Amino acid sequence: VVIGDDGRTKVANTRVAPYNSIAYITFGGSSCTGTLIAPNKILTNGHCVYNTASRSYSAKGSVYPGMNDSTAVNGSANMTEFYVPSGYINTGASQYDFAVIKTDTNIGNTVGYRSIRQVTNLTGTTIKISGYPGDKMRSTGKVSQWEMSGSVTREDTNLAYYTIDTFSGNSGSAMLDQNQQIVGVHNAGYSNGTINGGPKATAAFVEFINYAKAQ
Repeated sequence: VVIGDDGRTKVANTRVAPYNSIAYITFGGSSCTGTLIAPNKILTNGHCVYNTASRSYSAKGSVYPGMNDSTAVNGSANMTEFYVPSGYINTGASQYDFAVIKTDTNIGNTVGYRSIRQVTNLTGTTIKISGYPGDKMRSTGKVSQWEMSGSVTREDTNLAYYTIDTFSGNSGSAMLDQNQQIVGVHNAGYSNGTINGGPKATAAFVEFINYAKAQ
């Protein structure tokens, strides 16, 4: 959600790290954000790939790393396989709202990919959220990457929260620390639309990612 004044700014150059590894990702009826985490693997939210209400996987679409001004500046790849934690399929809970997508080509060798840092707690850490919000697409008529930084202001055992602005389309945007390491993934608005949040990169998160990376 957008909280008070909108602090997001357009990414100036998506040909450099970490922006080149952050992708606009499309499905049959929706889009999200994803981040390359291996040569042929994208991290996003579970809810982008699987709908708990309809018990249906999304249709496979395409991945555009560092798209800006509706231009595939770093090329594109197709989605071929989804990996979703059993926890998400069985509960739909935020603490499991992450997923990995395999691509048909090794596009991450060209643009790069981000490392994941296992954390316990994040409160007080400065993070950056960069991705592909739908409200900016409507207002500019172009698909571009938008970023904002801020502090993690509160947390529980599984989730971290922040007032960094997000909108539909940002689902799956990585929480990036100052070393460009992934420490969690944005998933939703919380507390009746007054704060944003998502799952931290806890032990359970990392275990699943390591499994998905080997497939």
